[PDB]
Amino acid sequence: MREIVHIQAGQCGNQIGAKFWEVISDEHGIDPTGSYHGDSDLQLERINVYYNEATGNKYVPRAILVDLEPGTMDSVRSGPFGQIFRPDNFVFGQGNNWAKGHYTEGAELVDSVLDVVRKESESCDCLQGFQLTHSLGGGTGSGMGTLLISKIREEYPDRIMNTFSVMPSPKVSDTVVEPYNATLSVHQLVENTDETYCIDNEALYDICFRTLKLTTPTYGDLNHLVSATMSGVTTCLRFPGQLNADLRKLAVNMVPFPRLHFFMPGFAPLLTVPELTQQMFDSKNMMAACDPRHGRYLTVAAIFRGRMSMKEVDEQMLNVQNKNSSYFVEWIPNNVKTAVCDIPPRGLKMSATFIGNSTAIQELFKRISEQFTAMFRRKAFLHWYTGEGMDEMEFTEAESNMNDLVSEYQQYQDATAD
Amino acid sequence: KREHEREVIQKAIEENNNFIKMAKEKLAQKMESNKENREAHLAAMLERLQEKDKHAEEVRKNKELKE
Amino acid sequence: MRECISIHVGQAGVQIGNACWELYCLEHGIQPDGQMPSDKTIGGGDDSFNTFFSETGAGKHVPRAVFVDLEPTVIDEVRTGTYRQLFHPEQLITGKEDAANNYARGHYTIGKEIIDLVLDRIRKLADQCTGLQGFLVFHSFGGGTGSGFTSLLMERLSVDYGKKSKLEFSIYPAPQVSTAVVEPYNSILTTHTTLEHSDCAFMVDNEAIYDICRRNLDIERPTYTNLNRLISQIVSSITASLRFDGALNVDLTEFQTNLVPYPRIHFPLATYAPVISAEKAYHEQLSVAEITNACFEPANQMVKCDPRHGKYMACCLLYRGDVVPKDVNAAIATIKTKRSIQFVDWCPTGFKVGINYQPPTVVPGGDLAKVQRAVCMLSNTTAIAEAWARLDHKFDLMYAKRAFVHWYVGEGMEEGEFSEAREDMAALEKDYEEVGVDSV
Ligand SMILES: Nc1nc2c(ncn2[C@@H]2O[C@H](COP(=O)(O)OP(=O)(O)OP(=O)(O)O)[C@@H](O)[C@H]2O)c(=O)[nH]1
Ligand SMILES: Nc1nc2c(ncn2[C@@H]2O[C@H](COP(=O)(O)OP(=O)(O)O)[C@@H](O)[C@H]2O)c(=O)[nH]1
Ligand SMILES: COc1ccc(N(C)c2nc(Cl)nc3ccsc23)cc1
Ligand SMILES: [Ca+2]
Ligand SMILES: [Mg+2]
Repeated sequence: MREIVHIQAGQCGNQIGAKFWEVISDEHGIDPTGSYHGDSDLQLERINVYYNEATGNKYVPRAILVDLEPGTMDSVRSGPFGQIFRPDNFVFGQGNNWAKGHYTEGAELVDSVLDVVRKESESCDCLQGFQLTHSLGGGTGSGMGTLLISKIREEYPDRIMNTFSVMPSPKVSDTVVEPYNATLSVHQLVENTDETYCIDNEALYDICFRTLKLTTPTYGDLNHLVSATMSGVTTCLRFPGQLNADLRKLAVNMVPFPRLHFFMPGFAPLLTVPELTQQMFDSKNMMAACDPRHGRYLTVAAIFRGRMSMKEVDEQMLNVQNKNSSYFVEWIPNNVKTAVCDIPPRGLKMSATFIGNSTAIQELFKRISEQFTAMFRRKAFLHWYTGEGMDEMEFTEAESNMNDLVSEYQQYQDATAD
Repeated sequence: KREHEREVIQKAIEENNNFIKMAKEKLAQKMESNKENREAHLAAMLERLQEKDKHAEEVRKNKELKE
Repeated sequence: MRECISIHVGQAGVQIGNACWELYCLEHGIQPDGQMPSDKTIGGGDDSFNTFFSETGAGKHVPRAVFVDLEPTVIDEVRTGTYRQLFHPEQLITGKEDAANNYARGHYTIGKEIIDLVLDRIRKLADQCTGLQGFLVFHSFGGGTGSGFTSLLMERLSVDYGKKSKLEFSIYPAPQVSTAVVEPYNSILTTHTTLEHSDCAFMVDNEAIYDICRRNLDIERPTYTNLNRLISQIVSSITASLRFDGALNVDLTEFQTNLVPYPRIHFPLATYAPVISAEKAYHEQLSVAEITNACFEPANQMVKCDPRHGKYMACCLLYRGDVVPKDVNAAIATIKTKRSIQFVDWCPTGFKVGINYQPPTVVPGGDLAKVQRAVCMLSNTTAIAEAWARLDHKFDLMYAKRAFVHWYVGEGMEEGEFSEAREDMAALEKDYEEVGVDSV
C-alpha cells in the first residue's frame, strides 16, 4: 500500500473535496456507510491508496476536514456520503483575510490539525504524501491551507505535497481582495508544493457559459467539472494498469524544474477516439483559462478511460504530436505519455483527461498579477493585512516571486535544442 | 622459468585484489558523499521552513504592538 | 556443477524472469510444484539442468534465482501466481518504496536499505553451489530500480565475488511502452556504472521486440506479456547450451571468448528466427537455410541498428532442434556469397556454430508457432553503437537544459556524475568507431 492523505480546507476546499470522494467512492463501489457493494475488484486492488480499511469491511477515506468557520463542516456531514468520513477528522474554528488564515486565526488552529494529520500518517504502511483541495481566493483554504503545507512539509520533508488549487475569477466572485489572497498563496505554492493542479474558476465559468450555455452558472455547476477532472487525473493512482503511478512518479516525470509545477488539466468530452484527442488538446476543454497554442508543452500526461482500441489511441496521440509538433518542447524527447483504464467516469462510455505542464500557464498568473498591482500600486486595502503585522515588503516579495515564475515559464518557452 | 611462473600468478592475484579494493573504496566514498549531499539538501529545506516560523512569530508580535 | 545464479531486478527484470523460468520448466518437464518425474536423482545430481535448478530431498527443483524489487507489487504476483510453489519465499525480496523512476533512489536512497539483505540471499544460493560459474542479471535500463539498484548490486558483486562472471540481459527503452521521461538519464547512468562490472550484456530493444510482435505475430498493440514470451525464447536460446547436454553443444562461455575482443566491447547483437504465427507455420516448414537467412534480416534483430553499414568482429549461430552441421554449413556458404557481411581486418571471418537437439518449446496459449528448428545468432557488430548514439542524443537534449536533474541532485547526486557518465558513453561510442578502422 502507498497511501495518500487527503486534506480539504476552507469554503471551496471542502466543497470540491466532498464531490471528489463522492465520485471516486462511486467509481470504486463504496456507499455513504463505507461498505463495499462493488461489481469488479479492480476497484479494490489499489483501494488502500485513498481509503482506510475498517473493521466490518468499512472503508474510511483518509481525509481530514478543516475550516475556520464551523458552518461548511455541517453541510459536509449532512451532504451525500457525509457518514463515510471519520468524525475525529473534522477540525473547525469560529474571514476572507489571508493573514488571518495564515498568521493569526489559522495559526491558532493549525497545531490541532497537524495532530490529526499525524494520526492518519502513523497508520500508513508507506505514505506517498498529501493532496490538498482549496481555493486561493478566500481566507481559510488559501491562507490556512498554505500554512498547513509549510507545517506538514516541515514534518514530512521527504513526502510529496500535491494540491488542487482553485484560482479566483471576477466572473465567479466579486470579493475585491481575491487577487491579494491568490498572489500570497501562489507565493507559498511555488516554494512548498511538488505539484499543483490549477483549477481556474474563470475557465470553469467560461466552460459553463459558452460550452455548457448556462447564463448564470452556480458553484454547483463549476464543481461538476472539477469532480470529473479530479477523477481523471487520479485514475492511474487508483487503478491497476500498465503503469504503477504514484505522486512521486507523477512529479518526477511532469516537473522538469522545481518551480514549474503548475498543471493545466483538461477533460473531454465537455465520441470518436480522434475526436477525444482533438478536443482534449483544445483550449475550450482546459480547466485553466490558458490557450496552449500561446505557449509550449514541457510535459503532458494523458488518460483515456473506457473501452476502446488502444492501437487507435496510440496512433491518434502520435498523430496529434506530429501535427502540433511546434507546441511541444524539442529538448525533452517523448514528453507525452498516455495511460488507458477500462472503467470510465460516471455517465460516460469514453473520456479523456489531460494533464499539461505548459508555459501558457503564465497567462493565468499574468491575469492575477494585473488585478494585484491594480490595487497595490494604490496601496489599497493593505490595512486588512498590515493590521495583522504584515509588512509592505511581503506583498512586494510575493508579487516579485510570482513575476519570476512567469519569466521562468517564458524562458523555457523560448529555449531551443540547437 | 619457475620464478617467472609464480610472478605471473602473483601478478594475477595482485590485479584481482586491487580491482576488488578499488571497487570497495569507490562505492564507500560514493555512498558517503551521497549521504552528506542529501542531508545538506534536507537541512537547507528545514532551515528555510524554520525561518518561516521565525517570520510568523514576528508578524504576530507586530500585531500586538499595534494594540 | 558449473551453477548459474539468475538475478531479476525491478519490474522488467522480474516479469521477464517469470516468462523465462516458466519456459525453462516446460523445457525440462518441471511441474509448477517443482516435481520432475524424469529426474531419478532425488535431492541432487550433476545433470545439465542442475546449472539452473537445485533439488530438495522432497524432489523439488528450485530455480537458482533471486527476484528483487524495491516495491512489492510485481513480486507479489509471483508469490501468489501459478509458480509460487517453485520459489522459496526468501528468494523473492521486496521493499516498500520503489525508486520512483529515479536512478539515485535505486542506487542510493532506497536501494542502500536493502542491498545487504539481497547479498545475504545471493550468498545463500552461492553456498549451495559446488562450482559457481557466475550470475545472469536481468533488468531494465529505464526503471529506477533496474538502473540504480542493478548497478549498486553489480558493484557489490564484484567486491564479494571477485571477477566471477557477470552477464546482463538489459531492456533498452522504447517510446511505445516506456513509463518515464527520464529513462535516457537512468540508462546512461547505469551503463556507465556497470561497464567495468559486466563481462557480457545482451541488450533487448523494446521497440525491436514490439515491432516483431506486430509484424510477425499480428499483435495489434503488444503488451509486456507478448514482449516477454518472445524475449524468454531468446534468453532460452542463449542459455540452452548451459542447461542441456549435447555432442554438438557449445558452451556459452566458449562463444564469449569470440564475442568479446576488448573488455568494453561486450554487447552482442542477438537475432532470432523463426518468429511465426501458428496460422502461418501451418503447412509451412522453415528449413535450416531459411532460418539462417532470416538472421541477416535486420527486422529480426533484438536491437534496431543496421549491421550492413557496420563491421563484424564475431558471428555465432546457436541452433536448437532438428539441425545437422551439413545443412548449417551449406546455408552459411550461400549466405556469404549473397550478403553484406564485412569483418574488421583483424579478426577471422568464420562462423562459430552450436547445435542443441532439444527443439524449442512454446508456452500454452502463446502467440508463437511451435517449430522444428530455431536459431539465435549472436554477432559483435560495430552497428550496435547506433543504439548508444540514439540514447546519448536523447540524454543530451535534456541535459543541456538540466531538465529534471533536480530530482537526482535532491537525492544526493552531483552534476559531475552525469557528465562523467556521459563522457564514458562518448568514449564508448568512440571505442566502437576505432575497432572498425583498418589496421596500418
Ligand atoms: N520487455 C519488457 N520490458 C519491460 C517490462 N516491464 C517494464 N519494462 C521496461 O522497463 C522500463 C522501466 O523500467 P521498470 O523495470 O519498469 O522500472 P523498475 O525496474 O520497476 O524501477 P522503478 O522505476 O523504481 O519502478 C520501461 O521503459 C519498460 O519498457 C516487461 O515486462 N517486459
Ligand atoms: N470555482 C470555485 N471557486 C470558489 C468556490 N468557492 C469559493 N470559490 C472562490 O474562492 C474565493 C473565496 O474563497 P472562500 O471559498 O471564501 O475561502 P473560505 O471561505 O476560507 O473557505 C472566491 O474568489 C471564489 O471565487 C467553488 O465552489 N468553486
Ligand atoms: C511525461 O512522461 C510521463 C508523464 C507522467 C508519468 N506518470 C508517472 C503518470 N502518472 C499518473 Cl498519476 N498518471 C499518468 C497518466 C499518463 S502518464 C502518468 C510518466 C511519464
Ligand atoms: Ca537431477
Ligand atoms: Mg517499479
